[PDB]
Amino acid sequence: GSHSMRYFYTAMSRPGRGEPRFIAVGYVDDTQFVRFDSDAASPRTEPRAPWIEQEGPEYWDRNTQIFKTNTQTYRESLRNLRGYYNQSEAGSHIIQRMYGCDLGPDGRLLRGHDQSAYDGKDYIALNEDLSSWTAADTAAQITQRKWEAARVAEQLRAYLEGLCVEWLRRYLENGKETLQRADPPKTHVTHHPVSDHEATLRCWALGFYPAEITLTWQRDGEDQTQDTELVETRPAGDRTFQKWAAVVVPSGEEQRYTCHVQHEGLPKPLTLRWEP
Amino acid sequence: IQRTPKIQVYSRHPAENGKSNFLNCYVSGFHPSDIEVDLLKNGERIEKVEHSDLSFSKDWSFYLLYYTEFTPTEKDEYACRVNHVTLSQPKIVKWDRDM
Amino acid sequence: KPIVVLHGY
Repeated sequence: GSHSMRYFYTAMSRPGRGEPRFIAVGYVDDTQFVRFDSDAASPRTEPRAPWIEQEGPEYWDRNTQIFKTNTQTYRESLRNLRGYYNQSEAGSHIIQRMYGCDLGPDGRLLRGHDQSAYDGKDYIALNEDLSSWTAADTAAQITQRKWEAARVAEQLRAYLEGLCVEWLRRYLENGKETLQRADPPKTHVTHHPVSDHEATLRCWALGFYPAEITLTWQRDGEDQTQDTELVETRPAGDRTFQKWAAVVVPSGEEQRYTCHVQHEGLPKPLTLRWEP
Repeated sequence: IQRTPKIQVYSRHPAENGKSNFLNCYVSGFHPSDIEVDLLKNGERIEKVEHSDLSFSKDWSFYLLYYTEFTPTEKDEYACRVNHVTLSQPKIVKWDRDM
Repeated sequence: KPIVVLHGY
């Protein structure tokens, strides 16, 4: 879709080293905008993008109340989950939750999300209908019963269709100069001999936003997907992202190879070759 | 049940000797979230290294960016030292200008 | 803005 908002909650037990830590972060697309950490000297919701700073005292107080209350709720939930799996009080465990809304280019709700994991494994998820649950196992069935009694799915549907979208659209307007500006990649191809008969061609994309990008190598106009090494897209630290794709080619055959780049910020997709 | 970190070490801007820049170590794809990351200059831990707020990917694995301002030179070697529960001993990944 | 605190697990 065109735009999304997500909150990501992590709660981590640590027997013998205090009560479980709770962290929350909020993103619009690939831009983080708020954080909360229960381990902080003074735990409070803090801004992480300039466009959120304009929100009033009440916004920040409300966020901080919510996250302080979640810190306590999540400690109880970790105790409960330990019991659901007959686990000892000695091990460290993690609950993760992600939720939010996706908008299409017209700004309408494409779909809503609410997903949880326990120790990195899917545990319970709200189905795409925003009405029913998918529980991974007999432990998650207990959570499901609780959430049905508490009308959690109804509460989420109302948020995801309503406040989530409203606030997302507000943030997109307030941060429009960054959130709605796609920065195209700066691109180039480098060449590195590996032997007398082969060299690495590496196609670079730098300084792009958002992170979504396609980098492919073709030989004779044909995608070389199995032979291409593609590093994970990585943050530059200034909001932008970096990526490269590499192929090892026979020396003298370099011109049979083309790197193809697609990104939202480009007028048109690029076709690049090594230029000695 | 546990996932070992992927590690990339790189600069924010193209490296030019004598020009200030930022040194980055991106750790990703790990679980659980506890992780130790230091940036080294000639084998020695740099102070005032900062990091991003803990978040996670669609597959539930965690990611963090560690970073510090630096000025690359011809001679100075930079690296990133990572420790995680999945690792027997700390993993040290050297900065390579072309990676 | 986050949703209000929901029931525990």
